[PDB]
Amino acid sequence: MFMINILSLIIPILLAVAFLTLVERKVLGYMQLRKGPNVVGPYGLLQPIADALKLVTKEPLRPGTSSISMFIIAPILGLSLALTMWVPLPMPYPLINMNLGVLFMLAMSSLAVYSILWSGWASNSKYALIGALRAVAQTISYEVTLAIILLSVLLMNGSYTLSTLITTQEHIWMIFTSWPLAMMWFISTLAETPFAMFFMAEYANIIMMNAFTAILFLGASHDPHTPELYTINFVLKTLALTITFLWIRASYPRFRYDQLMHLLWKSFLPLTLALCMWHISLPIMTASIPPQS
Amino acid sequence: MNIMLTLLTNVTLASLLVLIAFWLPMKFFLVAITFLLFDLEIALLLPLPWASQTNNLKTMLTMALFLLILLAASLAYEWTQKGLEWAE
Amino acid sequence: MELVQVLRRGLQQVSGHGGLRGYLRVLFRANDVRVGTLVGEDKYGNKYY
Amino acid sequence: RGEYVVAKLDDLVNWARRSSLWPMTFGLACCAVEMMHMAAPRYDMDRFGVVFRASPRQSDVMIVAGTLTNKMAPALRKVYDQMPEPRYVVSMGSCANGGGYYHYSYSVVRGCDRIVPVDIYVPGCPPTAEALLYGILQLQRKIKREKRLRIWYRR
Amino acid sequence: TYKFVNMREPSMDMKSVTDRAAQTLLWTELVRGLGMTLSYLFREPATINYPFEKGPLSPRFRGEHALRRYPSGEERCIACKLCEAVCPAQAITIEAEPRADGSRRTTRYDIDMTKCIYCGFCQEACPVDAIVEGPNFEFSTETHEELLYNKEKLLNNGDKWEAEIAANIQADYLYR
Amino acid sequence: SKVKQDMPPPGGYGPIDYKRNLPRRGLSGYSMFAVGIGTLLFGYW
Ligand SMILES: CCCCCCCCCCCCCCCCCC(=O)OC[C@H](COP(=O)([O-])OCC[N+](C)(C)C)OC(=O)CCCCCCCCCCCCCCCCC
Ligand code: SF4
Ligand code: SF4
Ligand code: SF4
Repeated sequence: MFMINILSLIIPILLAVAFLTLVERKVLGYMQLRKGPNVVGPYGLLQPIADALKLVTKEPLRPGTSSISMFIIAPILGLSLALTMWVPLPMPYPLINMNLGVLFMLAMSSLAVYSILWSGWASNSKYALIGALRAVAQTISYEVTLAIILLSVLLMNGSYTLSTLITTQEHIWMIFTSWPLAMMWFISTLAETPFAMFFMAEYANIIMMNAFTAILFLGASHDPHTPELYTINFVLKTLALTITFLWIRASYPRFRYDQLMHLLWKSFLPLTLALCMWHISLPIMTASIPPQS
Repeated sequence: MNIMLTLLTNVTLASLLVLIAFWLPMKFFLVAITFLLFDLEIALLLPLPWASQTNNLKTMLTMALFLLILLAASLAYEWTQKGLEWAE
Repeated sequence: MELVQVLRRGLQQVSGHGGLRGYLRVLFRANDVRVGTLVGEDKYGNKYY
Repeated sequence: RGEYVVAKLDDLVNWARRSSLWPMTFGLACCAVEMMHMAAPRYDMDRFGVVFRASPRQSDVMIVAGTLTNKMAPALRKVYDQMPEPRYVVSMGSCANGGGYYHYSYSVVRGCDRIVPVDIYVPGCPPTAEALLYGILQLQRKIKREKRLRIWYRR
Repeated sequence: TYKFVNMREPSMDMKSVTDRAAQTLLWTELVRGLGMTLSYLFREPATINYPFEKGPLSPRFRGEHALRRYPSGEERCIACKLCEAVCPAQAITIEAEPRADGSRRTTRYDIDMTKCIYCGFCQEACPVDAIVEGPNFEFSTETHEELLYNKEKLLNNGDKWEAEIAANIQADYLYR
Repeated sequence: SKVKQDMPPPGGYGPIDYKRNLPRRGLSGYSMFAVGIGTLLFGYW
């Protein structure tokens, strides 16, 4: 029945990808004195169905100067990635308990840059070429802060096994030991994230990033007998983070590129190095090095 | 057996969705190199969580610190000599 | 206790639109559910609040 | 009966097409800033759900609002070409409808009709917010009464 | 009388620089931005339900035009042609004729609704209050020909919109 | 009848604020830093 478990994950995540959009528009709506989708079905419950089947009935126009092969495989990778990093999440018990789950999460999430890079190239337009160039450099700039934060975070965890994160936190949320890193981590997650697909690809990244941040910094207690306790806690924590993720979507003017690079390489990277230096010696400092096994 | 099975079904649903979708109806290169050089430095300091459980931990602390000091020096140099500042 | 009164005042709100069918009617026909005092009736069925 | 099925599939498809438009707005004149006043909280043109900008390719209805001069004449027609089907345009305001206050001017095409075909004619100078939102509702009902799948089966 | 908008200098005492360093290192003015919109989130919306209720208007509202008539039912227009002369977009085209009875009223009255600008000069120009703009604004169409009005359509609207026109002009003839 | 037009009340009107009412809220700069280490030191312990 293991295959059934995959569909018991991919589809609801796909629906979860579908259904937080109404949350977004109504949160973004009610924020600006507005109402959000509330006329199509009760409180816009059927609004996601109101757009999806319309989109699939819309003809997918293709640019004349577009390489079809790349134009159709770039979304293939984009969706394939966006629904793959959901598999090793230590949600109650992960589908895959890869001993190197954190590395697998990073390598495969850093692969998303290919989709946007190919989309700009395959589209073959002046707008698409720069937009791909801007998006990728913004993205490829920000794994170095991503990797260091996660690396330095995991010194006090014990290994890259994502299931071990629960044991590490247990007593207190792990933010209380690395809250300078949490703001370091959370901000970096904002910027790293056919056309019908591209909704799904980046969007699962939005929730999973917050799901990834949820387990990493704000853990829960996984009772061996009853697993529903971790389920509710995990969902509630990743909902609060995502609401915050859209809380800041309509609360700041968007970053400009020169500051976007300046913010990292001159005010985020050097501080990330110091915290990593702080969190590499502190387990040694207090003889609190964790067990890998 | 299990791993590629999960990968296979993941792309397959990605395949069926897109298939029905299109059948039913100097500065930029500069930092990109610096990121490359930085990223390779990242891989060097990745095995640290296991390295924290060695018996020669005294020589680990100096060595592991040495990378971060030296990696920061590359950033510090790159910053000072124009460079890392967004070129035009 | 204000949550009780607020949750309370949503219930005769349901009774205000007749029964359950009436409330489902107004919600699915207008997406507004708040009831108001009757003011008058035209010769069309255009009932007013 | 196949006729009943094609009717139900017709109803299912356009119910989305009458509830999920995306307006590519052409900000030209006082009718254009008046649109953004409709998207303001007082009227909430996003509650039905159509996004205020919607981008070129991510758009269904192109609201032609403002005076349409020959300066913009080829730019809009090339844009209308790039708008994917099903595409509709709602000529807003007297200037875009027939020319309005500049009908006899030397540098304006008399009416947006002469450039592109229009589904809904909302009048006003400028039309009041709901007076165009009603026009959007009129376009909404215009989508309800189409026989796309029905005509195909009939053929 | 002039007021500077940016001449404040930051004091270099330890307290102020601590405020500045605390401001940027751990963001506070940005968090204040979060707090403001959060209060906005827990506030009532100002979004009305159309067409279940619409924004308020005024008795002076100018909208869809409509000729009127006397209590006898006799038309008010006398083809004095004032409205055509003042019509700034020349949307008024009228032709008079010696009507058989002898009252000699207009034969043609075409309002080019897509040329009009709803300026309200037509109603104030008329000396007998014949042409007025009704408070209607939901009279859109799918055809250009529908917008081009004529005497028959204008008379029909006056027969249709009569309660509002009589009442609005009753609340306004002292004002103008 | 006497002249009646849109006129202000005889006391004119109530005062209307116009200056900047930006609120002075928040604890001291050292206070944020002091708790920040306080939670941290609790964290590693
Ligand atoms: C014993 C203690 C050991 C550890 C001590 C650690 C040092 C003491 C604490 C240092 C400060 C706190 C940690 C670092 C924070 C970032 C530092 C930094 O560069 O700041 C200035 C930076 C840059 O500010 P700047 O660009 O104006 O100025 C930087 C300095 N110059 C001018 C020289 C470049 O601030 C930002 O980047 C602003 C925010 C950008 C993102 C926009 C969204 C913000 C959303 C905020 C609300 C949500 C927060 C969620 C948090 C996580 C929740 C799970
Ligand atoms: S119809 Fe009137 S309001 Fe609209 S663009 Fe023309 S002049 Fe401006
Ligand atoms: S409101 Fe219209 S019909 Fe009347 S004078 Fe002005 S342009 Fe002419
Ligand atoms: S509508 Fe009034 S102003 Fe115009 S021709 Fe008739 S009487 Fe004269």
